[PDB]
Amino acid sequence: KVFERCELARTLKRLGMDGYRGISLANWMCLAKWESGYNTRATNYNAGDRSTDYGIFQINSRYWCNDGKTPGAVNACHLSCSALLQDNIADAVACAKRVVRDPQGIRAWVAWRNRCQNRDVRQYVQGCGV
Amino acid sequence: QVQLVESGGGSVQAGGSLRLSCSASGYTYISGWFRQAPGKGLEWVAAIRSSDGTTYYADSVKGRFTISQDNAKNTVYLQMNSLKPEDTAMYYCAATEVAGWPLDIGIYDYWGQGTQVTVSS
Repeated sequence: KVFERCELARTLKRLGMDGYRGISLANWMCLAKWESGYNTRATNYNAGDRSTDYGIFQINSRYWCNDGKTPGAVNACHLSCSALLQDNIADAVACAKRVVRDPQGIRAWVAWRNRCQNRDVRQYVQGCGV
Repeated sequence: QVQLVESGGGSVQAGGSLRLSCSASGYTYISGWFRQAPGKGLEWVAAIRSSDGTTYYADSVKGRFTISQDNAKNTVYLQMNSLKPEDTAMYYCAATEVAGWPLDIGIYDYWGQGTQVTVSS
């Protein structure tokens, strides 16, 4: 489904995203905002390495989830890419946490550097009371 | 972060039963139970994915122990039925935040204090 700004903020906080590995809820919101406009069904193909980004955090099926047709698939989240397109974002969140587990952090998503880094991300959570 | 508090350990006769509890102070994604004999290593026993309720068991305990979760109490349990002397060990519950293979100890970042389970012949 398509979350409302503050609704997602409350949900992410509920799922332990606030401060996870130093990443503030504000930063996670800004990420979801530009990656999928808060849409759990958002999917994007990559006519390069032939992979696909799934869910609110646009997690790629090449190294994180298994869609069943991507070269060099590792599926570190040990999840089916379809599980990252449900109204309940528990699985997508856990796989997102897996992604930032690595040294690159949230900078793994180029959109963060371009749309969130050194920006007033507080606004994404402002007025939500989180 | 997240604290895990265990309880329910005990000393029983062979064939006995116990119910271990692992209460969390915050959100947990995957929860699991591990056992350890004195001076030996940690061994995976069981796990459950809180999102879909999928459970996983070690061959040695399948059919005898049941892992469950009461979301309203944010607590995970290990119901140990038909205990055997070989089950004697200190049991630890653990939780993960990241997604991964429930059988991989590497993804568990939070651990309970442990509780002793002793089964006599």
